[PDB]
Amino acid sequence: LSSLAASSLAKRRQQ
Amino acid sequence: AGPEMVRGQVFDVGPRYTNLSYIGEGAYGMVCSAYDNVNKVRVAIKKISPFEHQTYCQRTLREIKILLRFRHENIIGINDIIRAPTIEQMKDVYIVQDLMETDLYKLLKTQHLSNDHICYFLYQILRGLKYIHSANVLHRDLKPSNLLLNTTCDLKICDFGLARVADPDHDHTGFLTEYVATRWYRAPEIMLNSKGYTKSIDIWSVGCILAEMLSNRPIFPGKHYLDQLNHILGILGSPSQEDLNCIINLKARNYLLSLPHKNKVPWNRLFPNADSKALDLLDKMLTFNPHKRIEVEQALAHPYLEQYYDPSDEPIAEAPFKFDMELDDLPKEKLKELIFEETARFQPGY
Ligand SMILES: Nc1ncnc2c1ncn2[C@@H]1O[C@H](COP(=O)(O)OP(=O)(O)NP(=O)(O)O)[C@@H](O)[C@H]1O
Repeated sequence: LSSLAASSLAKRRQQ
Repeated sequence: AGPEMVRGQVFDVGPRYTNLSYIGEGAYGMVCSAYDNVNKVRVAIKKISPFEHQTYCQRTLREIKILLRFRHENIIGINDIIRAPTIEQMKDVYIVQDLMETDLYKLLKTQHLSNDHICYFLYQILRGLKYIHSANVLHRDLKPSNLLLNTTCDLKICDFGLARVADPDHDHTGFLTEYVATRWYRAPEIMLNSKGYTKSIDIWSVGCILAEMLSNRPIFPGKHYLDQLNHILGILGSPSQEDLNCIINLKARNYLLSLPHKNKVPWNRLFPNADSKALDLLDKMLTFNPHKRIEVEQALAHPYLEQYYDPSDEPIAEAPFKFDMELDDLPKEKLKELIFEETARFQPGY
């Protein structure tokens, strides 16, 4: 269970 | 030579699917991982053998019909369905889906979650539920074990065998006395058999799941529905007469209103190290009165989830679902016919 950083959804929200 | 076997029973999914490996079982299906030789990727395959029981047929047709028609990032899809070429030969149904790594039940059994994981998971559960509910569907059986996760922390809701169009009425009898692996996530109104319950039952379930992520323990366990109510009332405090608006059985209503008074236990006393915004949202999901529960849209807009909240990328069904016919009043032979026809399109040939 990485930092959620690798999750695509969380990545989309990181914008 | 021969069809592969998994933990003792046939798994006839070749030649497309090979190299089977056991994943687990629920109360109804056994799930294996397998190699899809067409798409060149490993998948999950759930075997069910439902045709001797009316209720198993029901679970099978519901889950197939609904999942084939849903398309959402946070809801498991059905890629393919295997079954025999003739209705007579058909004893088993194999449901092929995207392969997931684990579920929330196993994760929580042994693993600690940071407040950020809890937040992100709750967000995904609710994003999924927003779509489900927008299609006018109730899941009715949300629990940690049917929240799937992959290794990138993607979450997908599965196990739609009990899902139903939220036909604001409908009397679904037998539902309460039917066997399921756990009743710990069911709203108090459904445990008390109040016909006319709503989408709020799912919200309650989600509340129970949030509680469990906070503490790695179920919040309202119990040996049965009466004991479960004792857990619920022990924490939320005694209900008012107005709370029991949705409790229709006369003796059950009087039983509840007769019990010794119970004060509310503050959430921070039970969850001393939890985010206080998480506890505020939790308080709004786990309300005894179904009509006062926060609904899914407002829940996604709660300050706890603001870092992932985005209504431009929280899709809904373009139109509410309307089930074809009524499956609860059908003989198992008819349900088998409907299952046959619903799966016909995946047959090599069609
Ligand atoms: N697509 C999948 N990927 C990975 N694991 C899965 C997948 N589908 C199901 N599982 C696992 O298999 C278990 C059972 O699946 P499930 O769909 O709940 O079958 P069931 O017996 O029909 N329903 P239930 O009795 O309520 O659990 C789940 O709890 C998961 O652990």
